[PDB]
Amino acid sequence: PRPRLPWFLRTFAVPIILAWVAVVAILNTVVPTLDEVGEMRAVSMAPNDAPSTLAIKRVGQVFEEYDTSSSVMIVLEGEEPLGIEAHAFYDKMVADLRADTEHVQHVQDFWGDTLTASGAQSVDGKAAYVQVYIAGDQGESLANESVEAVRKIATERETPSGVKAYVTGAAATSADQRAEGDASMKLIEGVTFAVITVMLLAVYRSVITTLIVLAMVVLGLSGARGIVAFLGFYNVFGLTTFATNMVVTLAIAAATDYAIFLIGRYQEARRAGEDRESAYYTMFHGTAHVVLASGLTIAGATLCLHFTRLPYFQTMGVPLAIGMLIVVAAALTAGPAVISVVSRFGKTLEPKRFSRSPGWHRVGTATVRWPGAILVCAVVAALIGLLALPGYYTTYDDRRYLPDDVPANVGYDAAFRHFSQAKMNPDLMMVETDRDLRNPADFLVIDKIAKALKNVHGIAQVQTITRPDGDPILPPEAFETDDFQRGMKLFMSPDGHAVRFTIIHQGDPLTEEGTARMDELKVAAADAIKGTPFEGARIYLGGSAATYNDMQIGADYDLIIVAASALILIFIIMMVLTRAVVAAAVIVGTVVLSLASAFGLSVLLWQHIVGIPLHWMVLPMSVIVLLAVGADYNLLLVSRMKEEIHAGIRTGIIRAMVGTGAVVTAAGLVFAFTMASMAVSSLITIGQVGTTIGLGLLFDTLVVRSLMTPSIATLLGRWFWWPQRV
Repeated sequence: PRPRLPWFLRTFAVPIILAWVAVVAILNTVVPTLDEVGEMRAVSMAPNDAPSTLAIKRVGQVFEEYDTSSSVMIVLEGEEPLGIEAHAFYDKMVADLRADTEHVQHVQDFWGDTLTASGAQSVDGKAAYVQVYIAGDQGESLANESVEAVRKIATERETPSGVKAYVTGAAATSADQRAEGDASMKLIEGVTFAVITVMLLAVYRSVITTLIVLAMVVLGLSGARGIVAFLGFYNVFGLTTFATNMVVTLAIAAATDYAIFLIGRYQEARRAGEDRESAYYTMFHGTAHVVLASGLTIAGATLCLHFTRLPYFQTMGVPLAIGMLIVVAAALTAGPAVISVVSRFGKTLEPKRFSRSPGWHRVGTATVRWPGAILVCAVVAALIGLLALPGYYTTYDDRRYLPDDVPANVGYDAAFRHFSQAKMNPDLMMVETDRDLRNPADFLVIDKIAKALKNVHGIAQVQTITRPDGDPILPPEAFETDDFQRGMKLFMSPDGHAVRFTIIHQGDPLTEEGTARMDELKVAAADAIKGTPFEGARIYLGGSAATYNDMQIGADYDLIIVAASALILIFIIMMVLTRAVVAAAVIVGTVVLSLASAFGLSVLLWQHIVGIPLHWMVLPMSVIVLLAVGADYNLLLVSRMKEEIHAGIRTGIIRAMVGTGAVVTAAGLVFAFTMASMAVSSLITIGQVGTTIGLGLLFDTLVVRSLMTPSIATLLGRWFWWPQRV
């Protein structure tokens, strides 16, 4: 009277294993490697409706210069002040850049014209910079290719002695970030596998069992990689560095956890005295639903990213869910098949300890005897991490999160050695009318607008037609001058319908004060256009500061939406499986409390020890994984409690603690260490995400699963399983 599903998985184990291996091999061989697919299918990091991107694109369209939103700055640095040779080299480089229309779309030559030459040259005179609008939006593969082409054009040429060109900028930073993440993914995988091997040898103390678990992990990881790369290659969805790295790490960790659960339950059945066939059937009956529910929870939590606004999270959503589904399918079908096939030979999967752990029994007895005090202590420990909130802050520049030898970092270092960050991050503001503004009164009004913008606090320079370098030059004889005509061509649209101001903020515009300055600039422009024929003009404001403001707004909204959706979906899944509202609520609440400790530990590790503030993407990525895995562990505990409750509530809790003590502890340690192994990446954002998830899962395994959940269960008693009667 064996159930049909485990019987089928056991009788046809060899065909199932062969089919899984063949499918995974086909997926990997037919389509290129995941790194190449991610490079080809990289997506822009800014939403198409972002105000900054729209403003920059509108400026490009109006002036008939470009249709992109990505600009890289080429900085010429010299050991001696630049002169005739440097100018000739710069002119040749500009001509070559303009020749390559495939990648370069516009070159804002300001050092060339004597009208704005002083603006583009450093105070010491040993350096200069030129902005280049390149094809493709920041982040996508076309932008990376354009950055590489610009860098090749600038560096690979005959340069004057002591003069070097560096291609810095936000687009270059994103390209180098993607390159570093893709490069470090291999090292992440290697270190993760080494850590997993060490942990498995420690847990099982058997080389054969470790090899079996490693084989299952390799199968699951390879399947997830193959399907993700296959779908990405055929343009089903976009991919990012974070998406690929998290797919790989989560696949490895989830496969290892599922294998640990199955093998631990099988070995517990063996220790109970059941034969190998009966042990396998007991293992399946006791862990198949738990593994399926845990995988569905992880997949749904990851899929919740798909309903965000920022392109990175949204593009990360679907691939993670698909990969988790593949890992679960492999674990529930190839898992038991491998276990049966292996256990049919010698003393392979038979346990070596053949003894119980008095520590877990003692912990269970203590938790049952004194639930209130243990619960209070666990809650206090979880909420201690809230102390990191007052000191918590984030930065948006990615220079800190990349290695110094990175070309973008070298360019930024040279620029900051010779220029200020405000100049390297100018803010563009276009005022567009439906008439021609090439009349002296309109120029007076434009100068008034520029003065209004300068009056705003933290506004260092306002370059425009009336202020080519920020210093004002108005008879028509001024118009008759050729330099004024060139300035009009540079700062006004070909038809004269629009005028663009370049605003350099005092200090650093990439701050909260910078956002306030942006808002005040919009207000000042609106005030200036009042009462003038410019009243109907539309105002667009783009740049690095506006882009980072949009990123901040999107990050906040995405964090809120992701947290809410993940909580609701996980609660629904746990309610469906456990058939108890109170149990699911307890699981979700305990993991939510663990989240605060996770955040506190991560902030303490990175801000106050390493010295690098958490990236603006770490928390939304880490929240879903922490919630899913903590819910899975509490689900294991609750499921075993439901199985053992027939002997009594407290006796059932103690038996659940004993049975699922070592297995879930080993699984949690393995998952936490696999996540923490991402810290080896050169990209520091991925390391922060991995360390945050690892710390959170360590706290959940040590405190939440062991103490908080059993204490809450004991205190609730019969009400823990409401509404179903016990």
